[PDB]
Amino acid sequence: GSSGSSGMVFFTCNACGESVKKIQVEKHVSNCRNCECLSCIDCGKDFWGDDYKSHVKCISEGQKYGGKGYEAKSGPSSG
Ligand SMILES: [Zn+2]
Ligand SMILES: [Zn+2]
Repeated sequence: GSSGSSGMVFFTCNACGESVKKIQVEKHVSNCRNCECLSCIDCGKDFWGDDYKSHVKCISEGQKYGGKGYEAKSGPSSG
């Protein structure tokens, strides 16, 4: 990313499939009017609707521990 230095929260548009940053979201949405949910690759979390907003950092998240359980991921939208 053409920026002074690296170190920001990135996201993955589940609408088309592009690497959209936190601040980029605003811009992206402009073109992509199909962005419903977003995911953070930095740590790995799902943010439906306007949830990603709250997500400002990836610290204090016990994600590493766990994960295992079931391979299958795809499922009913209603989660
Ligand atoms: Zn998109
Ligand atoms: Zn994150």
